[PDB]
Amino acid sequence: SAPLHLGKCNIAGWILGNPECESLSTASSWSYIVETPSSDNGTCYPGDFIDYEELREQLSSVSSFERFEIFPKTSSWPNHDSDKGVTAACPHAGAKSFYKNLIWLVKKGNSYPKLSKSYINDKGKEVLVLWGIHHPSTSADQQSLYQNADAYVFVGSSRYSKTFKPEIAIRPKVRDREGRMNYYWTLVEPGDKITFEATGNLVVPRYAFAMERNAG
Amino acid sequence: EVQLVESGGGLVRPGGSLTLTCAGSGFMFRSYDMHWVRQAAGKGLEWVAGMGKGGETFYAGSVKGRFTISRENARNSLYLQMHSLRAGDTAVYYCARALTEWLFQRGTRNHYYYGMDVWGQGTTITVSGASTKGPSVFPLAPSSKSTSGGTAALGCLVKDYFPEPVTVSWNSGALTSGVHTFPAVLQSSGLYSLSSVVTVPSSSLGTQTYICNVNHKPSNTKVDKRVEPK
Amino acid sequence: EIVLTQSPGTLSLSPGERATLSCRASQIIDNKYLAWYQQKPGQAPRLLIYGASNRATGIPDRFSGSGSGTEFTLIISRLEPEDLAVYYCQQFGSSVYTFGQGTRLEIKRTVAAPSVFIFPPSDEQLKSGTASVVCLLNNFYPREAKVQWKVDNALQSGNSQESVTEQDSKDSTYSLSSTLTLSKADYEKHKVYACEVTHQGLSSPVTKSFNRG
Ligand SMILES: *[C@@H]1O[C@H](CO[C@@H]2O[C@@H](C)[C@@H](O)[C@@H](O)[C@@H]2O)[C@@H](O[C@@H]2O[C@H](CO)[C@@H](O[C@@H]3O[C@H](CO)[C@@H](O)[C@H](O)[C@@H]3O)[C@H](O)[C@H]2NC(C)=O)[C@H](O[C@@H]2O[C@@H](C)[C@@H](O)[C@@H](O)[C@@H]2O)[C@H]1NC(C)=O
Repeated sequence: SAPLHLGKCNIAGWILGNPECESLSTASSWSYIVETPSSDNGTCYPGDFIDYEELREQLSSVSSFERFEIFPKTSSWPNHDSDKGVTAACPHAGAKSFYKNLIWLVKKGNSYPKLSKSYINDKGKEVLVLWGIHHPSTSADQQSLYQNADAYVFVGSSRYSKTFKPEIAIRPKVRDREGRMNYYWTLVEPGDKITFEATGNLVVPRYAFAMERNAG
Repeated sequence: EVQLVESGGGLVRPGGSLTLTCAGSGFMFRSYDMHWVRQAAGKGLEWVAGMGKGGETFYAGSVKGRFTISRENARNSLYLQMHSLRAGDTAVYYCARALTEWLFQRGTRNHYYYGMDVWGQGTTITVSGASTKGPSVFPLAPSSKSTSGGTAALGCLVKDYFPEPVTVSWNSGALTSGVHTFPAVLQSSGLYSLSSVVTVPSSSLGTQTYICNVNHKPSNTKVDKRVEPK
Repeated sequence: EIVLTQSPGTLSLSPGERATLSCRASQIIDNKYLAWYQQKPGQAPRLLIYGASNRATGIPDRFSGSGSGTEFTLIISRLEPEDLAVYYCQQFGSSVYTFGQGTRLEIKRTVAAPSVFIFPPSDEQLKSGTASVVCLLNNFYPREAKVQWKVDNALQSGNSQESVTEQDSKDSTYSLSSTLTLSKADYEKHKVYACEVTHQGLSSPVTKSFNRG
């Protein structure tokens, strides 16, 4: 129950796995979080972080905390390319990179088949799950990345149900990017199933977090 | 091509209704906020109504309760339904698209607005109890006299018409240099009248043919008139 | 509830000079919600500046936005005749958009005399019971011009209307059309018809005239 010290990062950078940030992967509980709220190592690929302030309060004090690989990188995606999702927006160690806890999936060859992946919570604890939705800047990039022009993403659980459509548009350059990526989180209750369907534009979880919370 | 086209404008009684449509093309419609902005003849721009991507609506205080904005992204279409129309609603109504955005930056969610970006040509709404009637088109035939300086003027008088506007072109758009179409005037009879004119080298009068093409949509009127020297 | 007062109301300047346009907010406004627009004559508005100081795409370097708080300025460094337009500032506040009243940017030019033309009524109009006599003044500067109708050397008033084109974005001139409406009887009751034109580029008034009717 020592504090969780994020260093130069803020909660968004840590929890997403911004390569600038320590994983702190052995931290299994904390009394409070010591943070740099104004850090630029929250989100490196520009976009909205939905309900961020709620997530800060959720994570403020935990009595049990376990990162686990909900969707293992090397085997969960046999029909999609999980090895190209790096970007100049997220540079690390002199090279293009991306978040530790998410995988930006693109097409395998020239076909992006219908993805459908499920996780059933057997942890006996609320499971924190984060994912991203990517919005290209042009119709050209939409096909280069995902082939399917009319892609969609669906995320569903006992508490959450939403279909995403890619919003293609040229936006002012942020971190030299004209597209965007929006970041989402939700808790999956003990025993519930969360389903990811997508024909494009989906930034899949790699790591999730089983958590119990410190309240009194 | 990125484009916006308004349609549905016209003449309506005071206290009546009218629905405007804005069709977009060349761009993904659901990515943008959509807006209506009206401009009365000779006056400034007035924002009337706006809508987000997800469908929440915004309205100016001068139109709340009387105008309803809606969009159907599957038809790339913006709509503005209007009722309880007053005289002070007469204007050209524009359609415009815009980008708004939340960016997570420095640990907070920050909202941005990047301006109204693409604009339509505009469609005109006239609110009065008066009746529609198409114009009469009379020649303004060049002078037989003079021609020493080499510049002659000729034109068309578009007279007795309601409501505004008409458009005028010359030789089906093949004649544009030296063309002046004047702002209409409202004469005491309650009807408008304008004239389009063009100045040509006066040696052109003997070798060129000049025809003005007069459109008056509200009366569905197309009139082509040849202007010959007297 | 946000008001944008924009000044000067009209701006006359010569090509090559620098144009400074002001937009004042009734209340402090966040830079990211101020925009500027261009509406050339006969056209739809064009976005110029977004978030107070960033140029929209395709907008040349000479357009620059700046300011903060309640005072905001658009600047056009090297004016051109094509920059002739009305300029509007815009703000987002309280889920509502409001514009300023606009700034006429008027292009200053050398003095140019109008070429005058007069057109008698058409035979087509006369048979319907009405006469129209039109006096054209073409491509002149400055805009102030006087037109005087004379029916058999009798000064007319109350029976003539006129309208002026907006300033041409290329040669910076105006044109003026004045129409004299007369009944068919009144038209055929008189003979000499003339319009008297006085303009700065005219030392003496110029009269154009016809006789018939
Ligand atoms: C990780 O954070 C870096 C800075 O965060 C700062 O450092 C840490 C130690 C901590 O003190 C925080 O509190 C600090 O805020 C990021 O580098 C910064 O990136 C920003 C975003 O582009 C950049 O600001 C811009 O600079 C350009 C000119 O380069 C200008 O046009 C823009 O308007 C805007 O001002 C900073 O200059 C930059 N700072 C430094 C010291 O480099 C870093 O971002 C990554 O690196 C930079 C250089 C860009 O390539 C970014 O695109 C890129 O993402 C963060 N890295 C990640 C992976 O999140």
